[PDB]
Amino acid sequence: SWRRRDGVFLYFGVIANPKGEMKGSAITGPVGKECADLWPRVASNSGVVV
Amino acid sequence: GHLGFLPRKRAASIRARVKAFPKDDRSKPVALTSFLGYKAGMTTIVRDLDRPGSKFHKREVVEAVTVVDTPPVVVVGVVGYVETPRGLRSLTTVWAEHLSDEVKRRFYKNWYKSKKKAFTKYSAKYAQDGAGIERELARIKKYASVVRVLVHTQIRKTPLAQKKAHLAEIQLNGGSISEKVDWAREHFEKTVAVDSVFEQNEMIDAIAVTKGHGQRGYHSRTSINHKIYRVGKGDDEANGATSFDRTKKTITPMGGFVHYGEIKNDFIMVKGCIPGNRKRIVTLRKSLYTNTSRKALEEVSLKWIDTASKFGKGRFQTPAEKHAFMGTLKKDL
Amino acid sequence: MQLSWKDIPTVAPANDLLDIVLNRTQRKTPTVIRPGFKITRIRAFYMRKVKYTGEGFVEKFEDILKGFPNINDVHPFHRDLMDTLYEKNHYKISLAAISRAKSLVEQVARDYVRLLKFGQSLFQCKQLKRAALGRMATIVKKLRDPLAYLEQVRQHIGRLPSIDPNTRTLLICGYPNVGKSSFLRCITKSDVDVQPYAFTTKSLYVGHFDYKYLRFQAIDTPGILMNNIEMQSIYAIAHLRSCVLYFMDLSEQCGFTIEAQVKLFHSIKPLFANKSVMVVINERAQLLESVKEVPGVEIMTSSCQLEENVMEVRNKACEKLLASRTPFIPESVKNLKKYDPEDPNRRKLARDIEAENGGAGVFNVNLKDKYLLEDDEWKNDIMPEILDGKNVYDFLDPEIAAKLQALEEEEEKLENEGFYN
Amino acid sequence: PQNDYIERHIKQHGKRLDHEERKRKREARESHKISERAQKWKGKQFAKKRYAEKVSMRKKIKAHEQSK
RNA sequence: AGAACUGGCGAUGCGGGAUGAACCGAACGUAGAGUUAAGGUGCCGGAAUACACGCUCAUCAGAACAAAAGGUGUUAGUUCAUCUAGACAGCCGGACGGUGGCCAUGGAAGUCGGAAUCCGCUAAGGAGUGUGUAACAACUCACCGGCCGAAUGAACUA
RNA sequence: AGCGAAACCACAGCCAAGGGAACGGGCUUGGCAGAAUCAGCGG
RNA sequence: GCAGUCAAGCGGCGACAUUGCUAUCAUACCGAAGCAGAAUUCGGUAAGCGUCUACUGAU
RNA sequence: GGCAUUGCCGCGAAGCUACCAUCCGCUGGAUUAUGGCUGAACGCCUCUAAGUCAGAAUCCAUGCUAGAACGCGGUGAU
Repeated sequence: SWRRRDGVFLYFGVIANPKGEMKGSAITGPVGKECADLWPRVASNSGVVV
Repeated sequence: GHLGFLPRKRAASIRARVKAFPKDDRSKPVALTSFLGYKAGMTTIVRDLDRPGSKFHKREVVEAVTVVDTPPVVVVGVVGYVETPRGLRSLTTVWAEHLSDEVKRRFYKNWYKSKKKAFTKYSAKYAQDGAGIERELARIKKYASVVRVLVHTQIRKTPLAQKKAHLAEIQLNGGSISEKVDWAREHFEKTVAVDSVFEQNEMIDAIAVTKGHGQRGYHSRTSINHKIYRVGKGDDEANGATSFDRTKKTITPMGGFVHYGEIKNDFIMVKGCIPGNRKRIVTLRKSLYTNTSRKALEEVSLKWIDTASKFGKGRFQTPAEKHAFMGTLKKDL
Repeated sequence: MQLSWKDIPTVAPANDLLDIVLNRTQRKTPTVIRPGFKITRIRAFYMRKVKYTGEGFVEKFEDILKGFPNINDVHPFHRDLMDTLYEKNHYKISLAAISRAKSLVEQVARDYVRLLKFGQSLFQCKQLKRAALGRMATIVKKLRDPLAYLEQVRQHIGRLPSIDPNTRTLLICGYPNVGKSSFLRCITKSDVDVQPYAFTTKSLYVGHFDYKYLRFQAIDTPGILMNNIEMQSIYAIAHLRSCVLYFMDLSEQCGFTIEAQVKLFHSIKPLFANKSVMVVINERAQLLESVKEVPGVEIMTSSCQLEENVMEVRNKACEKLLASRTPFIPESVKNLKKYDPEDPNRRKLARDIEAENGGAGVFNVNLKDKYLLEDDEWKNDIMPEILDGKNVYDFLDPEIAAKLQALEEEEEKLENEGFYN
Repeated sequence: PQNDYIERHIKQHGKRLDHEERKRKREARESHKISERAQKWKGKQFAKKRYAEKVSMRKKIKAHEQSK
């Protein structure tokens, strides 16, 4: 797991173009803050945040 | 790795010697350059990040915080130093004629077998009408340009199973060294509050002997930016009650500290860990400089301190919370 | 590469390139050896030195060759344009000579390495290395003229305003100093003048402009009166997918009279008619009307100061090229005047206030008075948010005293009832 | 971008307010710089270059002296 | 590698080259008195920090090889010219006419290219040594006039 | 706790330079540093 | 290497140029490039960090 | 559950312990190359020969480590 600034731990290969857009329109899965926030483009293409 | 801490040889004394000190202050009055205490342990702190431009601005942040026991320091003497081509030299020293037993015991290793007939000829001479004693002060004032004040810890207030104290020479930076010596004499046998030496958000640094991994460790170490979070007082109840949560409690973990007595005196919270370990004396200094940056300029926003027991796991923070949630038991009504 | 070139590596003169390679091989390679060392070690030392020198020379030659574009295979329009800026045959010959020199250097290096693999004396290896280096320098030294020509071509081509032929482009043609010089400047940003000398525009200036939310650009012909400049201009007007326009003057500019201008204009008859020609003019009526024999053209008198005429002509050219429930709003928001940055009395944004006081992002965020709270007397909060192991947020409600009153008496009810028996 | 961009800038704004003076001073320092470098493997190259320049200048002067 | 000749070591002390087989003096009984050689004279080291000429500041001077060159580094000389008809430099001024000397170019009037450089006149001048011109123009480089007051300008040699 | 060898030993060790086949360890020029005394890098 | 206009000295040779194939990779105070800007290479500087003797713990 | 020189299922603080967890990790000068001033030498000129400003991640200062086990100083005891 990894430490979060909120004060609690959290735990549960794909590549994209230079803009971070994935080859899909209905991406789903454990899209944590490491991707939902780091990759805003992917976050819009991904439904299940965290 | 680093060859600056090699050879891996144990230090000479447990107490960490302070080498450097600030230079001088042309206008401000006499002030203490450093403070000393004992490491009570470590806990956790949570606050809100007011640091500007932070990715986690106004978001909760958790970091380990060390608790240092800092009983009111007491002054028992003053040492005068004169500049020489060989460096600073202590030409003269003086006492206050009322050395506490904690200090007199430090001058012995068999206090039980010792006759305890120390500080008698000088104390009796010091008991005279000043004339003889004032000569040393006048000589120091005439020539000395840097003055150090001898201080020791009030071990009696701490829960440590030790009666002997330790003597530490603390320098001053106020100008007009005559004012320095006058202030030192006026404070003989008197104590100095913790708040009067350091304040909240100060970017102080501390030096102490690290834990011996056994010859690894046990050496003197230093690290700057040991920011003090919040200074607490044993007499001021609700020290553990932060500004935000303000829960009526104390920083002492439930069931006391791990292999250490309960904290019931003045204490200071410092960001991050600190060298040494519990039951070890530590020293605090202002880093000899000013760390001009927005990290220092920010203010403390403490919200909660981890005060759960360290024996096994922990489900409660204070006894008042345990009885309500757990209710009665066999050993109760 | 595309039709624009600005990344070509600098062409190092033979002497400069030779010196650079010599420095590289001398510094990077080892330089200390003695006869008492292992013979195999000395053989490896010499072989490594020779191979490194040869590889450096070959890599430099390849990098120089690759940077230059292939004139023949770039584009017929650009090929013809470069055929007038530079001698195309000489360009190809120089490229072939450089390639042959690189191949010869590679062959020499390989042959020397093969021979050096079976050396019998240290001095023999030293002599072989000296001969190889001398041959490489001599071969490189002879490229002074082709290398200088390549450097000049690279310098000249590193700033040309080349554009794709397919892009909508406007071509302006006419005699030198006709007055069309100001045409390009008015239509597009350029630094040209109508100074009273013939060739005020020596190069083929290009400038972009927009109309009807569609990108456009114009090209000014340096001058047409064979002439090198005239041939270069023709070899770009003919091949470019643009509209060709002609300009004229009565007696002051361009020197030549109306009759001479008309005669020159009629000389471009074989190829100009296919690009929707238009004419702007800065017994004489008959000569001007002679342009009507073209399948289609428009002629209008104007002047260098007639900016509106220039704009109308540009719009006409662009048109010819192209041819070929009710909402709900908080009226209060829109009532306030729109932001006016130039107004000192405007509603200064937080950016300006922070820059004046907080500077850059180094400032800290604050919410004082931001909340829409009724009373300002208590615009400061220290929320408990935790009490007795319970969240205060689960108890903060308006006047909960009413609910607490109904529970107050339950203590007395339990006490007198006697649940403890 | 343009065929004479830097040329246009130079012709429109000239050079620095003291470019001519700076260039003249730098050229004046060349004599001192050459002598200083001659006394400070690079030495072999410097000596060879200086000797080649001297030989070329002397040959050019002598060949053209035949005109008088 | 083969090999003709003469000296030391071979079997050779001792003084000196701080350090040593290839060096210099000197070959030998134990001793007292004085003078030398190599080698030395600021100290370790026993002997003058002696006398006179100048040389050199090395960013590691000085106490068998790359040695052909560079220095607007320095200390002294040979040769060729100018030179009180006014040395060099420093300044002011002249620096011209046919001329835009012949050829194409959009243009080239001396300085983007090809080749002659005609020639009047003056104290003095190239159809031009460069900066510079789109094409002119202006400054100017060698060449000359005025102020200045004497020895100077160039190449080599130790 | 008590008994109790052997290998080896001209003598043996603080280093840098010179020392010719270079062996420097006992010659010269300089710099080091403690009677006594556990324990070893993977030398 | 072959022949040569090649020529300071100089007992018939001769360094000098030209005519035929066959101690940094980044970390830069600094300057150049036809460097509009980023980027770029070049001469620049630094090896700083990048890419039986001895004690490592001791009396 | 009387035994596994040391038991299995479910747990376990502490010793140990790592982003496998946490905090921290310097402020002033002299200079190399280089850009200038004054100023000659060589009546000119020039960055240098007299001095000087800016300027190296270089060097020294700041700080940290150990402290000559025969470097030193001050003090309570006879």
